[PDB]
Amino acid sequence: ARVTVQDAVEKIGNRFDLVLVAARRARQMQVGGKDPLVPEENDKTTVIALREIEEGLINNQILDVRERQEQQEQEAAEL
Amino acid sequence: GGAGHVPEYFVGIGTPISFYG
Amino acid sequence: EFDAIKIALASPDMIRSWSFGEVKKPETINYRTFKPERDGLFCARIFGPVKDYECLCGKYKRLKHRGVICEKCGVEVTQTKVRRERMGHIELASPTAHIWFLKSLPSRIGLLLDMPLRDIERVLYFESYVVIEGGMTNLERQQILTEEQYLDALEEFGDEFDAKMGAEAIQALLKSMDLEQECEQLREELNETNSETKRKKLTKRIKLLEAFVQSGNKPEWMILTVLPVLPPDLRPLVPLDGGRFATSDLNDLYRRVINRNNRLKRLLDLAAPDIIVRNEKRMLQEAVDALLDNGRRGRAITGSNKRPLKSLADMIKGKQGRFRQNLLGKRVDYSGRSVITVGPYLRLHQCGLPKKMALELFKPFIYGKLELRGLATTIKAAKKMVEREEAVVWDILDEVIREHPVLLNRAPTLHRLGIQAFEPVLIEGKAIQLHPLVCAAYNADFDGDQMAVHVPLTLEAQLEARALMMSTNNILSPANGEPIIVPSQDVVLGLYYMTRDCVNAKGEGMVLTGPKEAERLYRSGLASLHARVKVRITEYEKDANGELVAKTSLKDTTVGRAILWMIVPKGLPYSIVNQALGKKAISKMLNTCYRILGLKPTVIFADQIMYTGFAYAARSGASVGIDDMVIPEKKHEIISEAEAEVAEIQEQFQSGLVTAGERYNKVIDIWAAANDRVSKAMMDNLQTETVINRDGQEEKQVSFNSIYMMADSGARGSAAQIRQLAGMRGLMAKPDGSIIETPITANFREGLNVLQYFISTHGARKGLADTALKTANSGYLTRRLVDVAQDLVVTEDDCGTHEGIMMTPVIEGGDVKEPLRDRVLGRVTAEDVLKPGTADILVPRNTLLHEQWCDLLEENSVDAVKVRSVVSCDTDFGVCAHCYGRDLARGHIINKGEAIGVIAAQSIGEPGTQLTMRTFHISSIQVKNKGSIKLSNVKSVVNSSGKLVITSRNTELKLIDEFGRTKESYKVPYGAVLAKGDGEQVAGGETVANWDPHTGGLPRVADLFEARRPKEPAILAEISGIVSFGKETKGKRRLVITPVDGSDPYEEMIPKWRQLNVFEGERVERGDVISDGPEAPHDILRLRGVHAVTRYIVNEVQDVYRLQGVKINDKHIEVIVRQMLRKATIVNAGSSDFLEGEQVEYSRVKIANRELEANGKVGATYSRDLLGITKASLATESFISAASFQETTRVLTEAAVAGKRDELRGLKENVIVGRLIPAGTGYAYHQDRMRR
Ligand SMILES: [Mg+2]
Ligand SMILES: [Zn+2]
Ligand SMILES: [Zn+2]
Repeated sequence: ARVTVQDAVEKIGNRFDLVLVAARRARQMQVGGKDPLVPEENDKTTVIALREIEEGLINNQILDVRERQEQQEQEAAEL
Repeated sequence: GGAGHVPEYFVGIGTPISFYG
Repeated sequence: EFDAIKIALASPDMIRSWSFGEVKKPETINYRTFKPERDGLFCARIFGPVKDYECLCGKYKRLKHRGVICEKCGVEVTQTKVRRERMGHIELASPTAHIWFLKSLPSRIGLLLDMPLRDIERVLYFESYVVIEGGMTNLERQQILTEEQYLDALEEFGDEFDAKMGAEAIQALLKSMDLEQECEQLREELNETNSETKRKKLTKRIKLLEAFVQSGNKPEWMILTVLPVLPPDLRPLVPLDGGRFATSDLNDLYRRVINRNNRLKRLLDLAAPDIIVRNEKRMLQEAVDALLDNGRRGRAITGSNKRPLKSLADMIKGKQGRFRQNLLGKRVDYSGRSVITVGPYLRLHQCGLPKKMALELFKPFIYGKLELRGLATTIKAAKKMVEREEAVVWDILDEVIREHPVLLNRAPTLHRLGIQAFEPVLIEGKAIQLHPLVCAAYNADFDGDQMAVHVPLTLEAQLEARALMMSTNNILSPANGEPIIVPSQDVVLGLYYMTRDCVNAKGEGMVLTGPKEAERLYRSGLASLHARVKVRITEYEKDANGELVAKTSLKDTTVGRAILWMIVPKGLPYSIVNQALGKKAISKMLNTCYRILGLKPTVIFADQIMYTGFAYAARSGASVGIDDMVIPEKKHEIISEAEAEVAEIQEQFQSGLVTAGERYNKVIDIWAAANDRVSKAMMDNLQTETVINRDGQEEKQVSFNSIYMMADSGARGSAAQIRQLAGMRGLMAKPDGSIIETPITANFREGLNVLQYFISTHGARKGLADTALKTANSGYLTRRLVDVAQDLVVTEDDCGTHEGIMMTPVIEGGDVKEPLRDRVLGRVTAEDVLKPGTADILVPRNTLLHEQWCDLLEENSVDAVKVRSVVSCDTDFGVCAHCYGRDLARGHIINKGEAIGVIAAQSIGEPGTQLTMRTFHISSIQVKNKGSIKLSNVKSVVNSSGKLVITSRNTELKLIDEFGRTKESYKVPYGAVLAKGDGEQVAGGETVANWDPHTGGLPRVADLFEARRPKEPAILAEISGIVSFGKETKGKRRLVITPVDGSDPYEEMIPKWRQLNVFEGERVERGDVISDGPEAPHDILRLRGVHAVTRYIVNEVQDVYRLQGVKINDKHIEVIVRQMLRKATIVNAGSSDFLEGEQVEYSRVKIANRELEANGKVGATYSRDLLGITKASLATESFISAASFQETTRVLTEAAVAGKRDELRGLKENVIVGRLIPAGTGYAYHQDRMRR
């Protein structure tokens, strides 16, 4: 488990928006639309999302760019 | 005396006041 | 979904719009077939079906028939749930007044028509008629006439003169008047004649009618023509066990209303005399008023039940109404509770959870996981599996519990640490295992206390629990930076017994390679735990770039400290473990560990600390015996000398020499002295009792006695308790409070007799009662404090205000009681920073003064620091992140969005428990340090002897040392002797000056916060200048002010029969003491200003709290004060539309007249107003919070007559409506919506 979230508060300032971005990521994960970016050591979506945040590879802007790319991918699905 | 859960009625005047267990 | 909520008066058309049918009978059910009788209080035609999708007759019975109206029973077929939504109405024969607008303290109907309440009530009772629309007659359109006047009145004019009696008359009065007409005239009236009464009735009535007309609600709607009824399922008649039925008393009240209205209609159709129909109109009014709000009338008795009946307002208001008991607080699913146990083996971030509780709790997740893994065919099969409790489901519970935190809470929730998140650890049994270090945060003893657990369901809740409410994330208290995870009793003892030195033990003075050798030595029994030794140890220091360096050395220590060094993380110095490790220092160890290495190590450090403390406290074998208590043999000698003195004073008092009271006081003094003597004797006998021999004859050390260790270590006890286990035990008082004439001469080590125990029983009862009732009073104070200031959040980071407050080391006229570093740390500067001679700018205007800058200011030593405060914030409807500061459990600055007012209220509330409802019983300046005399605000004159004597009352004395700081401040009275003056140097302890000198503990805070004035207040003059006296002796002898460059039209009327203090021929500043006694904070603000009154309040409450030794930062009281002054009264309207005496909140007039000031038009002047917490709580725009708190009836009536619309900003009302909080996570979301 994750004993301290201090590092996730370090990489994303405003230790609240960490909760919001990590909830968005854990919703992307639990609802099986996406998959983890870090190895899952039998952790639930919560700690997996937090570990993604700690390594500095997931925050608001990265997830938003991914969503804005999926929007245009579905627009290309118009065929 | 200390560890405030009941007060200390018995003291010289001026002491803050216990607040004794 | 939806936005802002509106409230207004109900048009009868609107009442019928909510209503689908009119109830015309008092019947409820058929009494054999419990089907509803149409059409009554319970009716299927008006309201709906009893059973889902079924007609009452059953002709259109099938479920496909959706929306069809039956024609044999007139029933619409839908779910029975709509039997809880749909409304009905009743058409009243005679008009009826709404008791809420009649009996509201500012009677809405009465104040509306400029009419007293007694006359309106006398009219409603048919005691006297009243005129309406007289045209051109002798009387005005409103007047009162008795029946013998109404007799020969109509004989004068049969027409053009309408005069009715009762509620119809009030309705005709409300309908006849159109308020534009009666407003245009009030304009001129309030313009011409001054007459304070005139402006008061003006402001109130004119504001009433203008805000009235703005909305659109008509006055006639204060009189009820149609009456809406509550849906039946909200006041059900559901059958109970044994054939008996249960119903709300609402049904009885509606029944009486229907019965009496129908009887009135029948009497109208029967041509009844006027006496009977008037009696019936009065009775119908009584019934309607009893329905709306029972209590302002005869308080209708129940049926066969002696208690009154619950009305609608009784359903709404009160601590048990739907506001306090349902909307603010509610029962929750997925929750449990149990007794708690210890579970020391736990790491900090977890708790022991019983198996059965976790099974019953996580049932839905268990079902979902079981059917997801295919172990269960369907959900029914999963429930069957868990009801069988098959062995496979325990591993599934392991899976669902691993990363799913739970929330733990204790019953007396005071601060936010009253709830904390832990990781579940499955435990056999039925008790919850709570980590011991958190008990201090919970105030949770193991004396039977029970705790509750809750399960965060949604992903957002789990992440909020792991990131915010986690036990590891919350170590520093919010009220003060002090840690809340401090070891409590057993671990403190263990570490104290470990780290300690005796004069001799096994292997004293030998040498070891390091701590591992110390462990090998101790565990094998060759070396003792405590022994003066030198050992090579490796300490670590981050140095010179942040790069970690390490140095080893040979340190003088003991074996215990060497062994303990293995636990200490890398960065700390060995000096921290070389002392005796009292609790006070065992806290500072963890504090420095967090400040240096961070949270991640500090957590495991605390875990290992608790582990080793429990382990070595067990190994120590500490105990307590009957012989562990010292009894000095000098005790009886002191007792004997004391009683010889008492027989001496009895000799002297018997032969009429010493007076009664003087002799009594002298006995009291000598008994107190004897108590102190016995205490010091036993303490010197016990403290260094240990006489021991080491390579020599004798030496003495700090004692190894068990109870003395328990006392000194801070683990359990203090000096007083040890004194009372051993020596004579003080002196108590009688119920009057008069102290006893014979103190107890026994200790619990000895055996008390009857008298001593009987006298101690008094104080025991007094103190226990104080606790039991003061706790409830303190909770009440906490509630008031949250309600006054909770809607405050971090709306925006900055506002740009340069205003701030000056900070200096606090001195009350003695020595410094709190350093400037405690008052300025963690706050943003408010100005440039210079040395006394403007050498250069050390710190800028916006650097957060964290530890580095605090130390840097300590080097320069300038002690007048202007710092930013919450009250001076320019932000509108919120607080800027810079003016608040940085304080939090975390060390960084406050985040953009955290709700700070609630935290402030909780921080003030937690020390409320430690306070006391009732108190226990109760020549010149002597400088302490060495410094220089500095006389400030003093007139001086050289007398005959040459000693400087003081001729001013406001004289202050400062001690300026060689650096330039001020550590000693005193107040010197008028007529003092100064062998020195301003400019010379004095020694330490040297007497600088001489002169002749000639009841509630906790509510001392509540009276202060409520802005309540003292019982006998002092007075403060209005403006600077010379003062004098004037006109003689009629209740008041006048005080004439005198200014310098102008005349004073001001002249105060001070009663001469109270002694004055102002000098009749001396100058006095605005706010100078014209007499004595405590002062009222509102006037303090009105004269001195804002910063003065907030400084007064924060300093006074800081004194009251500091006396009990509770650390609280000034920020919380700062924000409370900012919310207290929120209202202000306009003075000049200028180019604005404000009223000359209107009270509006500061921020609103601020932004409005500031935009008008940016415009060319002249602004409006105002005067800051001080409202008490229980009064400033009402000055809240969104009334829903005001009705959650303070009395709901009048709040709703006021906001309804105003047509007040509510956009539900702030928190409490969002909590009512049940959506996201605009403070925490939701703020982001809310920031997305409020901007949208
Ligand atoms: Mg307890
Ligand atoms: Zn039917
Ligand atoms: Zn500000």
